[PDB]
Amino acid sequence: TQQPIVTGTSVISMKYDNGVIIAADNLGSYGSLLRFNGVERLIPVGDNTVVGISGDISDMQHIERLLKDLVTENAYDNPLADAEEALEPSYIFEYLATVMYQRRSKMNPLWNAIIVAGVQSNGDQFLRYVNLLGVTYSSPTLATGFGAHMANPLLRKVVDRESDIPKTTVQVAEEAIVNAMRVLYYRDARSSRNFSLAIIDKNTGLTFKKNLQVENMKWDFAKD
Amino acid sequence: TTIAGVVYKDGIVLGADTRATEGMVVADKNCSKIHFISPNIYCCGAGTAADTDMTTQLISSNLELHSLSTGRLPRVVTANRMLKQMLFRYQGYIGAALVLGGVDVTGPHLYSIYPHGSTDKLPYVTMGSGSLAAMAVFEDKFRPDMEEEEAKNLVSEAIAAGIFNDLGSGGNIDLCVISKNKLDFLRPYTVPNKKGTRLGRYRCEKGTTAVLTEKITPL
Amino acid sequence: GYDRHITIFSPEGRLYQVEYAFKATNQTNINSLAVRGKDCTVVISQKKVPDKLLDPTTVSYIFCISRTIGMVVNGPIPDARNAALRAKAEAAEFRYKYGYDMPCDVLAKRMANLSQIYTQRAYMRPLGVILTFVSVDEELGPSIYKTDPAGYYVGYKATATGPKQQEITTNLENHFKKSKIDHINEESWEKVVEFAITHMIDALGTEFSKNDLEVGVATKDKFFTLSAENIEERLVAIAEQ
Amino acid sequence: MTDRYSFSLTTFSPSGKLGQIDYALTAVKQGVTSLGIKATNGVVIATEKKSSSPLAMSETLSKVSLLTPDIGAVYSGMGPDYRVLVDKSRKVAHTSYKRIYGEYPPTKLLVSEVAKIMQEATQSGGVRPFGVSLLIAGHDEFNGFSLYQVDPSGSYFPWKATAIGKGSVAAKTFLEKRWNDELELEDAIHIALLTLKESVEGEFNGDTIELAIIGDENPDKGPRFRKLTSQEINDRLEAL
Amino acid sequence: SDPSSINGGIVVAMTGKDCVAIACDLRLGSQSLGVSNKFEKIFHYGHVFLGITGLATDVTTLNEMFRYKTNLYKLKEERAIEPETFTQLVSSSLYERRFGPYFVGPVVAGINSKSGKPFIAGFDLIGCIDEAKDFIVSGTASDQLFGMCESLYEPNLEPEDLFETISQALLNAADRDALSGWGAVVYIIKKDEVVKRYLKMRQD
Amino acid sequence: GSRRYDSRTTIFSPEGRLYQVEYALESISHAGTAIGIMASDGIVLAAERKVTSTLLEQDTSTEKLYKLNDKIAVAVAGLTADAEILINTARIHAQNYLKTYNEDIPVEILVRRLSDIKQGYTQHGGLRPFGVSFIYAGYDDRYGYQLYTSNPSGNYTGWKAISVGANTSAAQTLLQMDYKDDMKVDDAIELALKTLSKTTDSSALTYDRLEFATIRKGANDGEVYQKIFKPQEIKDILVKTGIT
Amino acid sequence: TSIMAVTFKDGVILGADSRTTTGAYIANRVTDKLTRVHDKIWCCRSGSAADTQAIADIVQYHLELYTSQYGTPSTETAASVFKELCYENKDNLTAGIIVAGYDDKNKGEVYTIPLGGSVHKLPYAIAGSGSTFIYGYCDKNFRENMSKEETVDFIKHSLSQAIKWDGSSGGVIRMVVLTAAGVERLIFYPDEYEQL
Amino acid sequence: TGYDLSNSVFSPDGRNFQVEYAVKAVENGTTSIGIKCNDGVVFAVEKLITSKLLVPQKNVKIQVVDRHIGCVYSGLIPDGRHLVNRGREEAASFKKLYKTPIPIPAFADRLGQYVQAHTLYNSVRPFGVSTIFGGVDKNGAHLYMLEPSGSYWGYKGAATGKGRQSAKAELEKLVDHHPEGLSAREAVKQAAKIIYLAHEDNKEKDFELEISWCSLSETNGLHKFVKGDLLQEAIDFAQKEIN
Ligand SMILES: *C[C@@](C)(O)[C@](*)(O)[C@H](Cc1ccccc1)NC(=O)[C@H](Cc1ccc(OC)cc1)NC(=O)[C@H](C)NC(=O)CN1CCOCC1
Ligand SMILES: *C[C@@](C)(O)[C@](*)(O)[C@H](Cc1ccccc1)NC(=O)[C@H](Cc1ccc(OC)cc1)NC(=O)[C@H](C)NC(=O)CN1CCOCC1
Ligand SMILES: [Cl-]
Ligand SMILES: [Mg+2]
Ligand SMILES: [Mg+2]
Ligand SMILES: [Mg+2]
Ligand SMILES: [Mg+2]
Ligand SMILES: [Mg+2]
Repeated sequence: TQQPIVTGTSVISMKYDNGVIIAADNLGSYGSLLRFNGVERLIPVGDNTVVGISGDISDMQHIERLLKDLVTENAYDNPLADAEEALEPSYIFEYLATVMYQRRSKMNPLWNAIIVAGVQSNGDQFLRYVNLLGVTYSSPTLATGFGAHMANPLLRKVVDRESDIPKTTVQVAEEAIVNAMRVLYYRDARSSRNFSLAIIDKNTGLTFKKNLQVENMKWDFAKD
Repeated sequence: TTIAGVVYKDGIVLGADTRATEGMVVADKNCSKIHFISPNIYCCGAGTAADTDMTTQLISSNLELHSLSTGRLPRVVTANRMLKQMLFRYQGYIGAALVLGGVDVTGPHLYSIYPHGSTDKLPYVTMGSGSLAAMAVFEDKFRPDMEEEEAKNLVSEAIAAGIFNDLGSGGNIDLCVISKNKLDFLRPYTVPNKKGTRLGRYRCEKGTTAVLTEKITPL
Repeated sequence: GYDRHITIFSPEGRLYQVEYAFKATNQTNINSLAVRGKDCTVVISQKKVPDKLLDPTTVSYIFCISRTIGMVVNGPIPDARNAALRAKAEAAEFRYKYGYDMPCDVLAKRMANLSQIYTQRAYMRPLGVILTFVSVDEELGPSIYKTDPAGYYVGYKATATGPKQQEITTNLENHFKKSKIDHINEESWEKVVEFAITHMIDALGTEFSKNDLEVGVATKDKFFTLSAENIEERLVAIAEQ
Repeated sequence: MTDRYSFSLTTFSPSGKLGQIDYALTAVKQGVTSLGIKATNGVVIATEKKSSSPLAMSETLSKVSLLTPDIGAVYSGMGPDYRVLVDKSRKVAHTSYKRIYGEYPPTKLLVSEVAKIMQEATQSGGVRPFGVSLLIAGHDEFNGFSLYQVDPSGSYFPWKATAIGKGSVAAKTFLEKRWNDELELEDAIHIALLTLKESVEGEFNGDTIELAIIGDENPDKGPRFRKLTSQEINDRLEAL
Repeated sequence: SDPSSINGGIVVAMTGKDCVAIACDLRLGSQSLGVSNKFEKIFHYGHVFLGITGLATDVTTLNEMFRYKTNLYKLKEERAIEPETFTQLVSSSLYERRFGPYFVGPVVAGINSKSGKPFIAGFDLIGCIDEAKDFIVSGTASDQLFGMCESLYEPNLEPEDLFETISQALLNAADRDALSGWGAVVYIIKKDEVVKRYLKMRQD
Repeated sequence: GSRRYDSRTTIFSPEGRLYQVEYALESISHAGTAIGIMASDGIVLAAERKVTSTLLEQDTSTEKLYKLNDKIAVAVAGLTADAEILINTARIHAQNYLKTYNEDIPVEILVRRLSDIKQGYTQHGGLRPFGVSFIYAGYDDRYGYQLYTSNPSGNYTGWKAISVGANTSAAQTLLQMDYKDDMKVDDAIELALKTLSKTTDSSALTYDRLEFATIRKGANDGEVYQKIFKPQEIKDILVKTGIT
Repeated sequence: TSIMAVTFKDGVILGADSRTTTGAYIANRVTDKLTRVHDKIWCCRSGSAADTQAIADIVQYHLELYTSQYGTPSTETAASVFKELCYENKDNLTAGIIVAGYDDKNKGEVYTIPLGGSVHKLPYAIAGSGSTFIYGYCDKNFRENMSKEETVDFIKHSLSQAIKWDGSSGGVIRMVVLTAAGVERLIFYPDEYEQL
Repeated sequence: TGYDLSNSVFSPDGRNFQVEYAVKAVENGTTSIGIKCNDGVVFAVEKLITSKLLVPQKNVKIQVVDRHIGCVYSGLIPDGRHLVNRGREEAASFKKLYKTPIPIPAFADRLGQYVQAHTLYNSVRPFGVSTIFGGVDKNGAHLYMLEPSGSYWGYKGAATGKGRQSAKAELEKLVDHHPEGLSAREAVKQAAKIIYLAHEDNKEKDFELEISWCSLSETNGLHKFVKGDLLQEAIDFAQKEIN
């Protein structure tokens, strides 16, 4: 048993026709103090997976090292480490899910909520959630903490069920994610303007976008 | 308890009161609080009295063995480390609050050690219930590089401040002067309170108490 | 005759495995020498790089144990490195526990006590090395202390180790018989190194280039080894007088 | 690494001999001569500083060791084995005695503790016996002055005077003639220097001899153990 | 609940001229219920006397423990333990249970057989030594004993003068404590004779 | 591996004997003779020191007779160091029993304990046995005066009179000849010394070569007293009995 | 406590106040909170005095042993050892440590390790109770690649304010300058900094 | 005699014969080499084709440690794998504590101390491999070779196994004819040649060439296997030089 000290807020994500998008702001809060403004919370693993992490930042850094170490270990005695025997999103997730549930069961949890987003060998979209309790679930849209309450309602209007995924393009999906990030900045007291976004597509591969900002902000109704 | 120490020109002067208490009762009026660590290092002790006695004795014993193996006099830094590291390990539960003072090959050194394992290295220190009363005297009158008899007087004056103004402290004043050329263990240095004189004799005369039976055995 | 295979007494009161570990000491065919100045302690050793494929910078039997302590080994490199790593660990632990830099003689005694254990316990073999420790101790001044596979140790005014140790020892013995002092009466370490090299040349009867020697120097608050070019400067000065 | 030597390396032979103890005693025989003499008002112990090289500083190698303030020790045989016994003897005098009773052990009990350690090397798994014999001299309040010998077996005996190692047979005979129950400490030091001269080949002076006493207190007490200086020995060698 | 006042009882010791005295009450209870009026609290190991107040199971356990230790001491040392040495043994033994202590208040008393010097000492439950010349007190009526001893006591008393002083100290202190009394014992100890006297006191 | 160097101290021979026990008994046969004699009013323990020089400090010396508690003593034959290990174990068992039951340990129970320890070294552990044989002289309020012996095998037996160490064959014949059941302590003292005087490998039996002790109830108010004889007292009893 | 480390053109400077408190009582008014773990790797200590001393002593040991085997450690390596101790023992420790060091390759570097045991590499860092009061000031006044005299002034002004408002901070302002030139210790007394 | 029956026993010479017997297992194995170049290292090995049934390119012998160190060995292949497994544990614990990837000299002593430990007790066997290894760290390129005794040194070129004398002679020519240094792509070609020339000592059975390399310019200081066109280019160069 601990308590989280330096924390990260919402990680949001969705599926689209060819792949998945994931996003998270660059803030490390220290309670109400907006302490660290340059924290990356999307951590890529290979060229087919991005792990988005919210919650305790020291435990995030620990998980970051576990994944870095996992890549090293998979390369060992593996001539197909950059091909058929590369790490898959489903492998990376299952590992983390095992760790998270083991740690909760020893009463010493990793104080995080994690979304693993990626594309599999056969082109299938992978998107799954896991948290400090070992609870796992998948859905066309996934969001942690605050984003579950505000981002999901907006993102579900684009993809409400499984049959909407082939109808959704990467442009429509990216707009929705960036729109949701704006809404979270208006309304989450522990969020920031600056964020990172990652697209993992089955054709164009991993695109990682840094130093994005929330823009087109409506404040004019305040003056009245 | 009021314990204190100063660094003076030639070395170290340590000081202590002599009151041991249980509850609000005084168990011992002339109790020794300045402990031997090595021939060139002594330690004043405040806090839980047993913890104070056993902690100094264990580190004194281990330094004796250390000093026999190396063949040279021990240092204050090693006494400081051994006490520090032990008190830290026990997370405050060993309630020893020490003033450690001695004279090395590297010169005179004075430390204060806290129950949780923190140490401050300083030219003057005070500890125990009477540390504020004693520190007031040092803030008033201390200066660096004092002569011996001046430093003795300042420490004595600081312990006295504790004796009179703090109810936890009392009895006599013990000093320990440590320099390169000598060690002067002054017990007592001062007797600031005379023992109260009794005006009557309340002792009973023989055969006053009522006995049931008696037995005598020789040795 | 299993009293020759493990560390138990023979009928003569001898430990043959200890004696055979002493013979492993010379397997490298390298001679070392150590001397003391006023402010310094100097240790020199032969350097032999037989293979052209070897990186000569990595061929060394001198070790920086702590900042103040240096150690030269006579014996095979695996046992030398075993001893080096332990002495480094021991010197670090000492400073942490006791708050001052481990003295040279205290490390020597510690390594000697470990060596003794291998002579009494059967499952451990002795290391086939002689360890010469050097420093400028802050209490005892310039210091040389040596350890062997028996677990013996002693302080030295000067010393020598290797196949031709007796020749070097007598050369040094004769110099100190003249001067009637326990050290090299010299201000600079540069001249003490020059003395060390000069008296090894005389004793062994061989000339040296910059790549044939390996030098270590202890001063107050640091021990360091000389580079090839630092030795070359030393060899030039010897030749010029 | 498994320490698989969980079995005794010292065993009884058909004749009833413990080979490794006898062989350890042979190692003690080869070692340099040391001796001890007990006076009425003190005890003396002495040995030769056999220097391995003239370049070696023999002052650094102490054959005579302080165990407690009132107890000293000297040996014949293997020096590294002696060194680790002195280390353990000093430690056991604190752990199993001083930290319990608040005073140093009496001579006989410290001797008994050292004997125990030596016995264990004679029976435990995977160890040879210690290759030394010790001579422990000491004083304590209730027993007075005393001198003990301790052998590789763990066996110990109290002595009025004795010698061990190289020339011990000749040295014991010399002491038998000179010893009486009315010796003063100075008379015992005089006899010790005479006895030790017989076994020494080369130089015989304060730099090649190591000699200590258990005597009066040198200023809670002062220590009764005192190691004589190089000068103090030489003074007595002129009245020899 | 408080282990030091379940069973109740007291011990006091004093020095005199070439003599010491130690005394104790006889009560053992379960708080209000008086159970035994024959529970002595003073024991001896050779010529060294040990009084113990506090939780009665620990009083008994420590007595048995110090008998054990002093017996082995005598076998090995070939002499009886002295008060100064025994005091250190008590302190060591109590402190080795520092974080799970015996709930006791021990008191040493005796005459050093070699020097002839009278000796007393007291300890807290974790072994800190009160090393006073005048007097040592312990138990549920310790405050009461401190007051009695401080006003009655004076140095260098002859054995039978000292008897009256320690006895009156014990009796009057016990009568102001609910958990003490029910009888009392007084030992007068000299260099080679010991007089043990049982006192007549009020049985409430 | 290590198997190569293992003596295998806890095995049977083809004949069904324990090698190391047999060889330890051979070791003990060379040790100085010790004799125990039980009378109706006490027990005598006598034992012969060995090698001895004029320079051995006798009055502070103890190689043969040791005290286990106030009621029980032992005479040793064999390795003195080995004996002292066992003696300190026995001294503890006696005090454990006293602490547990608040009564002094019965003699047989102590003896069985030590004898069980010795047995263990013959059956497991791979260590050499203890090269020691004890004569136990003791008293308790069940069986009164008792003599026992134990040896490296861990076997123990009870005796009216017994010897261990050197020349036991000769010593046991001489005891068997002159011992009687109604005998007293003063007579048993005389028998013990006479037996040693004949079986000794020395030229003559003198005070400086002997350790001697008695366990008498012969005390005021029927209580057991152990008397370890001083050098001067052994010299007196040698003159009294007419050996010197 | 008020502590800070600031990178500049020639290297890095550490700064600290000197107050140590036991409730309202100032137990040590001349405290040295800048401690040396290697020749040119130092740290600032805030939190439990016992915890930060125990940690700093262990780090000093680890880096001494690193040096014996692998030569001079990087500032990053020192920070990692501090992190490892602080993170793995987070439940038993109260330590907020700033690590600052000078390499020749990397120049000046500052790593901060807050309560969680996370690591953050930054151009400058502030920490301790008194740091809350100077976030505004430090953010507005910090520039990269300042000179030595500018960085000494930036730290002196900043800690002067932290001391002024925080009762837990006070006494002298100590500083430690880390450059290629070596190690310089600076001190600034109340009479100097209070009038700023 | 009997001094050679147990490991960790000194003979009267001062030798540990069991270690010297392990060397015989190393001398029995296939040829493996290492070449230090300008900004890195190259490793190559002879893989004997016992049968046509062996799948080409599948039974890989060279092993990676961390991401920047390459290891190759001659002798008992399982003993080599055991040592690399330990190497990986050592490199992992170093990086865990100190953050930076393990330096090559640091890594060399980790293997060295572990191999040396297996000459200290009779309850373990010495390693039956000589191991050639190295890579690129902060201080540049390093090549090492580690023997059954625990002995290791740094090398310009290194070779072990049945063809070691043939290889050593070729390595000595390169050192003399290129004092300014050898490039990484040159070293790959030369490595191929030296394995082909050293194959004359194992000439009965035909073989398969395997090469790997770390270079600051050519691989970003990471260990990679030489594959495809670059491998075929090295084989063609080697085949031309023997003819
Ligand atoms: C000012 C004073 C008197 O407190 C000074 O610090 C004394 C120092 C001292 C040092 C060596 C010998 C004698 C005295 N300390 C004491 O007299 C302590 C005060 C104290 C009582 C209780 C606690 O509890 C945390 C701390 C300090 N007195 C004692 O230790 C007495 C002898 N023993 C007890 O009070 C019994 N308690 C039981 C609970 O655990 C602590 C010990
Ligand atoms: C702002 C200030 C002065 O508090 C700063 O953070 C200090 C940093 C410092 C001080 C000295 C050397 C090195 C660094 N910290 C202190 O002065 C701390 C304050 C503190 C205490 C306790 C905790 O958390 C448990 C956090 C901060 N002072 C101390 O540690 C002093 C010496 N000791 C105590 O206050 C005793 N307490 C008793 C209760 O248990 C905890 C320790
Ligand atoms: Cl040691
Ligand atoms: Mg005291
Ligand atoms: Mg061995
Ligand atoms: Mg009442
Ligand atoms: Mg009533
Ligand atoms: Mg302020």
